[PDB]
Amino acid sequence: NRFEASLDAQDIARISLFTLESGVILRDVPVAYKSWGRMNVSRDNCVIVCHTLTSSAHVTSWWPTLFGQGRAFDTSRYFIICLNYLGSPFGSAGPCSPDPDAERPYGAKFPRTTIRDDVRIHRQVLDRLGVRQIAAVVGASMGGMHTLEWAFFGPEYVRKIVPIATSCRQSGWCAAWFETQRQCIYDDPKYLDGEYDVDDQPVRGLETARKIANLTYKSKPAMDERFHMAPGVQPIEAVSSYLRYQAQKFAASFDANCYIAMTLKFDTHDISRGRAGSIPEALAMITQPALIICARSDGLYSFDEHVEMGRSIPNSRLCVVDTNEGHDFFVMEADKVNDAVRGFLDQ
Amino acid sequence: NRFEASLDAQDIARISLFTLESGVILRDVPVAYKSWGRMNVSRDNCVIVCHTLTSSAHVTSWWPTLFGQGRAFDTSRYFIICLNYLGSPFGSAGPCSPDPDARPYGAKFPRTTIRDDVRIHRQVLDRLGVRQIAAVVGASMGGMHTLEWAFFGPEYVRKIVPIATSCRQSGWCAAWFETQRQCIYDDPKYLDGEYDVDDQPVRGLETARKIANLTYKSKPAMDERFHMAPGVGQPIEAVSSYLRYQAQKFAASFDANCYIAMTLKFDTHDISRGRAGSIPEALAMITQPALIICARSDGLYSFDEHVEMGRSIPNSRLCVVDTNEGHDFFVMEADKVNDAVRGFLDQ
Ligand SMILES: CC(C)(COP(=O)(O)OP(=O)(O)OC[C@H]1O[C@@H](n2cnc3c(N)ncnc32)[C@H](O)[C@@H]1OP(=O)(O)O)[C@@H](O)C(=O)NCCC(=O)NCCS
Ligand SMILES: CC(C)(COP(=O)(O)OP(=O)(O)OC[C@H]1O[C@@H](n2cnc3c(N)ncnc32)[C@H](O)[C@@H]1OP(=O)(O)O)[C@@H](O)C(=O)NCCC(=O)NCCS
Repeated sequence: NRFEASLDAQDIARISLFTLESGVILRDVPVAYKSWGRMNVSRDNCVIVCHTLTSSAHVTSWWPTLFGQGRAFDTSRYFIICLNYLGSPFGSAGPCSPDPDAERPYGAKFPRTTIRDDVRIHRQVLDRLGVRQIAAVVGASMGGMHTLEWAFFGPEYVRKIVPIATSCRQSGWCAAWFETQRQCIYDDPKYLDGEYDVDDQPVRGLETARKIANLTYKSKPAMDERFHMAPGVQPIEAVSSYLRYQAQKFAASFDANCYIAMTLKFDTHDISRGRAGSIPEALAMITQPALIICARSDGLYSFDEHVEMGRSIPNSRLCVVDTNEGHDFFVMEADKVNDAVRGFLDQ
Repeated sequence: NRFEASLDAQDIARISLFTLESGVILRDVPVAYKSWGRMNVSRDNCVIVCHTLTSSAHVTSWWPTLFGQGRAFDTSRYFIICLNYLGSPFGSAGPCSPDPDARPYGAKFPRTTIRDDVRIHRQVLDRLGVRQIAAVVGASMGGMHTLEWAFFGPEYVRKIVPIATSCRQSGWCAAWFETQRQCIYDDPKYLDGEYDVDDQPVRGLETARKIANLTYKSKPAMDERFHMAPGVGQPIEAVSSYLRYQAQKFAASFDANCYIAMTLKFDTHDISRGRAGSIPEALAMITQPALIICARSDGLYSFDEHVEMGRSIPNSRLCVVDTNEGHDFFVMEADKVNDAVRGFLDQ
């Protein structure tokens, strides 16, 4: 696994048997994680960070300014931990990890997993480490979906949540964007039904999926600032090169089967399913204090759906970041996100 | 030319020599057009309709309800005309048309601008005896032509109705359309534009259209079309089929080289170039009454940029259509577009 090899040092917990909510049983299941700081003696100063679609558990690599003394992820006050999702190439069980029933990696045969599956197996790891109580869960985008699912363990185990730039269930809009991206992979002749050699990826498929995803992550004003025409009496011609560079970078560093496995998780996200008759009714069962962070310019997760979260979670506050960055704001405006999270954790 | 062969009957004007603003000279140039109604004695009841990227000059095929007695394009009051852009497969000179110096132009059709189209179109109108234009109306790409028509001045062009469009290329649209072109460039059937016309880069065209289609919608419109079941096509699973159907339909009925040639026109659009030091200054030179029609939910051409048009064009009125449809609204809300256009022409 060249993806996992590329990472800084991390830990692996092995779960000998895990039942997915489908009923499919995974065996000898690795769960990768990275932690910072130290548990207090009550073992109740744990902060869980949930990562994004294509990142590893090493949150420091894209959120470096949220770590350290006086920052949100203050390793002098908290045990901070991030666990790699199932389906990911970065250490946890997925397409790139060894298949116990032949060992050969799972490849295209890695079972479907849900947001709820990840939350369940991640909690088993926290129980192994001796975590007694979680001070906060914080996650953006896909990680905000896990965050909302963590909340349902209840306020005695999970004290606070910070869902950022996210949704309560799959929407037709995001389903269509992500399926379009998968079809790019499916249509690449190198894909070979998922049977490709790991070093001969469907690179055109991955590249095109990235170009699309990148634009859905930005906004019109953000792209207009980056590329514009000269006054009538950074240039538009540069767009081509920018797109090719962004795409190639992603295609060299991610696995196609994993990209399929992980985006498919989006389609089964729904905090209400089996629990409540509607989204507002499921939200009402979230009893912890919540800080909901969003931007009006996010083109995938709307301002309105964050307002709906705020209306139905009884003890919630909505933080609207003033920015034109689009969905990518939680990384671009990391200082503002840091201050918001730190101020909420301090309360 | 199988694309041109598929159309209802239309007229062709032949321009023996045309100088593109690049300085490249086109020879023996067909310009296709379709008209409805009859000129009055003064030859001053001309209404120009400017078409969209992948349509022909036959406006009735996608705007059928704007035509007829008491409608916007009232063929009892006006001579309505639409001319096919250069670069299109539908009759005007383009990649599919005969190369007078050879075989069709193919990949070697010279670059053309919005301004080139307007120029050669006015030459045709002069041949037809049009003395004055009562209004020009166009949406999206056609709105760009519409703004360029206005520069002939208020004596030749009496009114303009730009819809869902821009004053110049933006980094946002340039990135979306360049991404779509790369899909075609990266299809192995593309062969640098030297493909056989009946062996198109179909995968590239399909993927280009899936992407375009979604940029033409909005989150609310897709979320109405496709959604999950309540907690305890229209299901999310039907998205796949929907995307494949849309894409294939387009790939069967358009030419890859022409897609390239036409989208590239977007990049050189700028009503201020050679004319003014800024967009607001160029807009201030538009002295005709203007009706600007837009939807807030348009993901490609922003509400704000239409508000800018309304602020700088001295005699303008902004019409905001109440709709959740996205860029596609001008076709989906045709009745509201009709009524706005007719009301303005009645003034
Ligand atoms: C990290 C990230 C936030 C950077 O955002 P950004 O600063 O706005 O980046 P830009 O869009 O402006 O592009 C800059 C990159 O392209 C490059 N670039 C710019 N113009 C270029 C050109 N003309 N030719 C080639 N490269 C160019 C720059 O070198 C830069 O690359 P680098 O960061 O590797 O050095 C974003 O690129 C990313 O990696 N992912 C965002 C999505 C995400 O993190 N979430 C995952 C799922 S939500
Ligand atoms: C004509 C148009 C406006 C229709 O918009 P719409 O009503 O929103 O269409 P939808 O997105 O809801 O989809 C409807 C079509 O998809 C099909 N469809 C829907 N669900 C499907 C599924 N699950 N499987 C297969 N097909 C499906 C429907 O049968 C219908 O087909 P038909 O139009 O051939 O009868 C649009 O598709 C279009 O081509 N215009 C875009 C604007 C444009 O091209 N202008 C140029 C630049 S703006």
